[PDB]
Amino acid sequence: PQMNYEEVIKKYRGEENFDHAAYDWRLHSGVTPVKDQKNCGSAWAFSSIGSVESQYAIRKNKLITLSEQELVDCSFKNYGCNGGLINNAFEDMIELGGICPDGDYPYVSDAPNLCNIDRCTEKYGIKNYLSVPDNKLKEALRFLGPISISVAVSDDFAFYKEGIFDGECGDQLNHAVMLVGFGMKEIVNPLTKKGEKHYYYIIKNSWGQQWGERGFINIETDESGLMRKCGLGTDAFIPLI
Ligand SMILES: O=C(/C=C/c1ccc2c(c1)OCO2)c1cccc([N+](=O)[O-])c1
Repeated sequence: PQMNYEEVIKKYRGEENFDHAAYDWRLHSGVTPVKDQKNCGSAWAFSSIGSVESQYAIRKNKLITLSEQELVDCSFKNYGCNGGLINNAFEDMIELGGICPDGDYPYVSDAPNLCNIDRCTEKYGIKNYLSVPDNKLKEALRFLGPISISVAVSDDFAFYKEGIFDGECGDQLNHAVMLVGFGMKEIVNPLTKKGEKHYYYIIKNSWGQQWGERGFINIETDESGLMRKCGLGTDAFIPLI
């Protein structure tokens, strides 16, 4: 079973209020390096692993890079390079008794590979995972950390280079990414000649560092963070170590 969000957020937030404007885990030792999935539909493994890596960095100040390949090979609830679910991934991490660091189990993508849970002496596990309600993404980011989220990607998304992306959404939820924070940029309109506050979510994508902004993409949101473009965060899970 998963955990109750309201019971967990009471524990990590308390009564403490926060700034809805800008916050980014990359600046507070909460975001591990950007990785790549070449010719493989294993985003589900990159998105969930990365969230675990983040929790070790946040809760234990332990930078550990874990094996997506072990998840691709050994996650039996999911279909490696054919697609999977973030929650099933977390269920299988618990069942497997954790994952080997990617130093002991490297990523070989679509290349055929067999599952071997004994590639290392010490595995890195999780206690459980939590489902984040679509209206509490900004609060969950701020007090719990980076979230494994689903998103609907369009071909325009693959052509993203910099700034904030909007209005080019996929037909269905096809990709798994990590929500690493939120921000705001005040921009004076060239027409009205008046200043406007432009809020955005900061997302970590597993398409290498050559993609977008150092492997990251900023997506338009509002001050509240209720605005979820391309169904971002429809599926929102955060592991707890
Ligand atoms: O795994 C993918 C490829 C992503 C990708 C990699 C490099 C790129 C790119 C997209 O655009 C430019 O360079 C990918 C993602 C979503 C859907 C499908 N699919 O055809 O079923 C493949």
